[PDB]
Amino acid sequence: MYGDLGNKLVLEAKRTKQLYARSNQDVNLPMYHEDIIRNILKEVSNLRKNTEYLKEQQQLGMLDDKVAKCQYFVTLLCMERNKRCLLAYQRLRTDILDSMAWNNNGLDLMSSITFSQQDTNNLSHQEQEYLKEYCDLITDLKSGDLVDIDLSGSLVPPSDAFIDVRVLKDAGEIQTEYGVFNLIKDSQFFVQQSDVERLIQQGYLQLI
Amino acid sequence: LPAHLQQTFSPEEIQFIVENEPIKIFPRITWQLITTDDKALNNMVAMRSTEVVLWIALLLKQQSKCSIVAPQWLTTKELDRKIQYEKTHPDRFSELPWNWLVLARILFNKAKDDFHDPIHELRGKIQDLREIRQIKVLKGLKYLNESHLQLDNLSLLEINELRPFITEIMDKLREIHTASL
Amino acid sequence: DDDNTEIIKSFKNFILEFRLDSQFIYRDQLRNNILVKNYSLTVNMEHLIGYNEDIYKKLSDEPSDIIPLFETAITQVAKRISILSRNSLPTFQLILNSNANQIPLRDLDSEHVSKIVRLSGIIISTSVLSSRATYLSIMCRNCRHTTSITINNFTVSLPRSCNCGPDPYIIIHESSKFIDQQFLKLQEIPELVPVGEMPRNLTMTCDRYLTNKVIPGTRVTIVGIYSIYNSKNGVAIRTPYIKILGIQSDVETSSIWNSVTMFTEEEEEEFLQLSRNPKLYEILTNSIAPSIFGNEDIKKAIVCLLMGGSKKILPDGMRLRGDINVLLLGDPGTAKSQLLKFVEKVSPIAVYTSGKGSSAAGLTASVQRDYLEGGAMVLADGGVVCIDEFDKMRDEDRVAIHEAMEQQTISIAKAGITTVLNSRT
Amino acid sequence: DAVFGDRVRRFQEFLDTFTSYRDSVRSIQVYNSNNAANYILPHRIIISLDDLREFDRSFWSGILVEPAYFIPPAEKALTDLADSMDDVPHPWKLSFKGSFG
Amino acid sequence: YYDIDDVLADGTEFPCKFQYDIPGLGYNPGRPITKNTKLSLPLWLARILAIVGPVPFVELLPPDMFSTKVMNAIKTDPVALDLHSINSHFFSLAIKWIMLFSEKELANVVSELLLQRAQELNHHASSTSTFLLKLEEMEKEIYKKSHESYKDTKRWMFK
Amino acid sequence: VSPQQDFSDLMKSWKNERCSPELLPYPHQLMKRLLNRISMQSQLIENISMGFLDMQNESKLPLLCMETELERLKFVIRSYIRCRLSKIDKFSLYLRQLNEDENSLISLTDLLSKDEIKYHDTHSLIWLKLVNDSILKYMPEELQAINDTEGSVNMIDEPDWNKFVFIHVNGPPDGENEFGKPCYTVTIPDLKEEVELTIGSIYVMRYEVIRDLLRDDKVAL
Repeated sequence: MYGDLGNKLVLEAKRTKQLYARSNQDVNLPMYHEDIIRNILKEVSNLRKNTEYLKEQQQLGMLDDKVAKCQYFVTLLCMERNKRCLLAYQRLRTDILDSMAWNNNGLDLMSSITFSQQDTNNLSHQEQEYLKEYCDLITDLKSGDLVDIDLSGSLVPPSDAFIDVRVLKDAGEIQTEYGVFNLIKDSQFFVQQSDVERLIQQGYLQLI
Repeated sequence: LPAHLQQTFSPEEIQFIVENEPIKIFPRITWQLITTDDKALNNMVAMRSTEVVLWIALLLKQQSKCSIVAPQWLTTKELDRKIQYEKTHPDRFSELPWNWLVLARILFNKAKDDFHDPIHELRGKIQDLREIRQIKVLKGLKYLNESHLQLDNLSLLEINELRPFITEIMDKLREIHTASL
Repeated sequence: DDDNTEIIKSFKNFILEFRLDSQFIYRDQLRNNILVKNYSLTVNMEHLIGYNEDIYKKLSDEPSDIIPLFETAITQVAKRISILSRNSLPTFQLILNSNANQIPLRDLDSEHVSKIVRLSGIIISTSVLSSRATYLSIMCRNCRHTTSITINNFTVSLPRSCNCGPDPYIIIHESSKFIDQQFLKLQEIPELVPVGEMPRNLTMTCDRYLTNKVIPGTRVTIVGIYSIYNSKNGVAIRTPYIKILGIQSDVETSSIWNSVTMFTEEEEEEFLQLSRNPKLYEILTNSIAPSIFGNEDIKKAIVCLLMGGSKKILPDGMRLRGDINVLLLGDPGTAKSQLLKFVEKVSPIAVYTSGKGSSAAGLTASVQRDYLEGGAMVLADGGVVCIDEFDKMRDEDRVAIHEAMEQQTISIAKAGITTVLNSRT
Repeated sequence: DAVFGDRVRRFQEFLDTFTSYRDSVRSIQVYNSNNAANYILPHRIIISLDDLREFDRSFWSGILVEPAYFIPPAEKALTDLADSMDDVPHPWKLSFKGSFG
Repeated sequence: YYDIDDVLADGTEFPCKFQYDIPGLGYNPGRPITKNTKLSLPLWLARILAIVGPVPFVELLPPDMFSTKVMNAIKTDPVALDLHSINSHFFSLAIKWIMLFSEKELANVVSELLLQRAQELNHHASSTSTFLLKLEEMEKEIYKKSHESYKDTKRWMFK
Repeated sequence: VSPQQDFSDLMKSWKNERCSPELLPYPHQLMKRLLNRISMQSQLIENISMGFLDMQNESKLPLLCMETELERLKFVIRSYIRCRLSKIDKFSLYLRQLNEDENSLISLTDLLSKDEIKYHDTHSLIWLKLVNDSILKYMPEELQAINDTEGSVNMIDEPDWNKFVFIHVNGPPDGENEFGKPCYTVTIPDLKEEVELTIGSIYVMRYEVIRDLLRDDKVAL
């Protein structure tokens, strides 16, 4: 009853892992809960308020009682508990997030972060600032190599090395890089793994 | 963020690895290329065997410009001595190329017409040697203790399939026991 | 019996060498079945007839003399797979389901007897399990001959030879291996071909791993052999039954488990997406009666009913309950009697009984003798019950109701059972 | 059937080490003689399955897997121990508590 | 720690009675809590209250889950035992309580149970039925990981 | 110094990386000569591909070969570093505590890449900045610092040296560490008596007992 709201919150955190697990991974997190954590923050503010109040009270009334210690001990733990929840949730949220910023940006010619992440505005803007700052953070890693990467893609090794892509209602032709593949619905291109990696992440290509 | 798997290798990645092993070939051809890691070759002579890396043999086999040799250990008459030697030492896993599963998948997709008596035989043999060996692993897996195991000679694929399991419940098992002293 | 060796060699060669490109479907069907401890195999006849036409030529000829040589043939294979040496391993049941040509129930008349027959009908009721035997030891009353009889199937009398006689053989039940049996009884589907006559029902014996595979009332398509048993009731007049190997239910029809206390994942997702609607209440109140117009208070009341309520177990033993009650009473055209049909559909577990109950089932909890026979208040415990003609219900059970609805528990003192159960309805 | 003898000599040992049951048998033998001195108890000794695993797992798995070959030699052993009790002036019954299941 | 299983593991209630009186009850109008009151506490706070004192603040009364009846019943048939019903956390939990109370005896017990489940879980690692329903949450997670390695290695096996 | 060897060491590093529970030293001496080498051949192949069109009013094979090869090796390192950056994402705190302490070896220019160090500090920064305007406002006074309380704990974890890793024992025999009967190495676990180790057989154990064997590359993972 004391710290249990955090147990319920992480209990809810669990279900997003369930949605990232088997899964199938489309992202589409329901929302970030600002309300329930606001409840948590009001509860914890309550706590630390009574804490500094009693911290004033030992200075006068309690007179360093053996019992007093407990309040600064036990209730202190509760603060930690909320923290233990609040970060555990939060890191989970960053884990479901940064990976998404990994596997697709997105990809050639990124060329900008847009239309991605169906959560969009529904997810908190505090995370989105972190996010845009994070893909800005990875643009520098993109700019060191020079390898080249091409890192966001090709988690799965090339074979061999030409494939066949069957158009999937995409228009097209938007293939400007390397060559004008001239995208055309109902058209399969006997194209090398090279531009396939880049174009398959967008949603144009279908069968590898 | 590798996502999957991530701690264990991917089934594909172990083929990605094994294709780095060289094996002999029979080139139809008679630039340069230095490439990087190959070291080979002076222009390959037709009707002459030579040693090259796998992924290139496979590559040149799709174009049917080269005929891969069968490994001396891949034969049914050869496999017979191996299952014979395996039934009779229920404890040890015998002697394995260590890639044999994955070469058994790969060389059968394309090269199949090159083998002498490939049909309905060897696949029957290795699907078997990949049976009694697997159950022998599950019955050798009861003896689990921390920290030791002899997995002796065991395929890379066989390692990779059961890895999360063993190296997870070893991490629940050894975790109480280290910590209870 | 070198011929049985010749047949079984062909069955082994059918299991070990079969290739669908390139996995061996059967051989792995086997392993993946012994590990979960299923001890069964399902052959797909099309693959069978593809492999050899011959063995299917004999298997559609005299099935009941062959199929057990196929069982022993496959269990002799699981010996070389599931274990290795140099126990105990029951001889697996095979379940073969295949397309062929559907033979309707009415059209079964002799002539195909002992020839595999695929067909389709709605199961009426499932008979209570009983064991047949598989391997049983037997000792003599006099010379004490110890005989281990392997009974197969494919009724079978015991051997009289080691005065002695006439049949001095006792069944040792301390060592005897037993299997199970079911007895489905199936009424052919109402669409075809009833005409003007009541549809016939052929009695079927499921066994081993097909047993309890099917909830009574679900449409199915049985395969099995067709055969006849005696059962004195002349002359001679032997009566028809269908042995089943093996059963396959229709894809949809309560295949189970449609009632899982957890559901899936994406469902929590979309639910928790529905909890975020401001008009959630309002949109729900629009779901219930697409057809029924007006009556908004009733319309909302149903909603608040289905969702249950506060339930307290607080000490002492007295427990308050949920959820409430609703009266639709009024002159016809109220659609209430239809509305109930709707609630009955929506509610997770619900029983519509207007009576006086109906028809032969007592209004809810009911005492029937061989015990609780299970009824509305019972069969529909932990959920919604729909009643009509509430004022037209009998007295003796009216008492029962009145006492039930408040404390959720009904006490039955009838005859040799004094039970005090629980209706959470 | 020396093995049925084995079952009896095996179940013997289980009793009196540990002796936690024997006191109850003694109690049964005494109470009825107290009724003999007066001026009803069924004769059976409840065996907790709890204790059986500590001594032998081999004999524990047997009572569950094949009770026909095991319960009666254990029983004949219980009578045999009830007769070595005190003194003169019946098959009994096992019970099996458990530790289910 | 950050993983959800641990922070959820700390959420579980234990029957721990107070060694001392503590006015300023945070649970209601006591105001103090009388000595030797039995109050259920989650593990997170109760964990360091048994250490800090040289007499600790709480007795640590053994949880109903660890009742010697249970630790006995798990020595019969673990494979058919239902863990998911009792807590459901066991290994995530029990691992803490074995260190907290420093009990050796049951290590050898649970170290056995977890082999016996796993010699069963390599059996459902091959491609459920009812059984998957009775695993402990964390153990269940390992089942996902294994089943996925196998499934993926089979899907790689052919085309 | 040979290309093939740098590659074998690249693969070796890649496997040892995805196996082990924790981070490994950043091997710049090699990885940089490969990051120069690929910049060379990627320019070279585009040059020969462009010069090829001049003889055109033949055989695309060594070009296709070459290019496929380059796709393979440009995959390898990209897996590598895409993995290490993840372990940095998990160990950021631990590494921080490892940096503030003197002993023994901190990040420097070695333990992490000159590229990786940026990723580390920036990620760390923007992470702290995220949690700062999110849940610490509203800031507990004791919890101001991200570090051990202790308990529980936090992180600290996870330099976990006891985790199990499949290991395959390989290395040149002198006939150093071979005590018989078959061969090297010791072993000497702290909790248990030596097995000890046989070279033709893979033996799974803790990462800590073998870390020195790992350093020497006397056992592959």
